[PDB]
Amino acid sequence: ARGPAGKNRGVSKISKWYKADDEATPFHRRQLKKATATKLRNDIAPGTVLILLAGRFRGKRVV
RNA sequence: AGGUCGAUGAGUAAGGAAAUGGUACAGAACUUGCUACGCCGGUCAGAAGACAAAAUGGGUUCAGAUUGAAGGAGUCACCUGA
Ligand SMILES: [Mg+2]
Repeated sequence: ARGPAGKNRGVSKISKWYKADDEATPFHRRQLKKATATKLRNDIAPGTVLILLAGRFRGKRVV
């Protein structure tokens, strides 16, 4: 191995001067990915009893 | 016999530019250069098979709930009632 990092290092790699473009690249859209949030239904209250439906624990009333 | 056009091609230099020369580019062989290659490895980033769950939003549509305004023989009427 060599340890010198010269400004001569890294610019001549295949990676800069060649791009393989032939694949389809899905474009970015500002108007889709913009919105996110959380809500809780009005019946959810801190410390309510919830009914576990699908859980390995389902059928159980929980806090 | 004569005259004329044509074909071959010395020349000539008008047009043009294939051959030669010159100039400019610059892609090569060369020379300087602590690098470019690939294989494997892990991380960062991009992308991500099949069946799915949740969330958000759009086109098409379905359902359940509300509110306001105008108009009515300025609807009709009702109450109090000689
Ligand atoms: Mg790798």
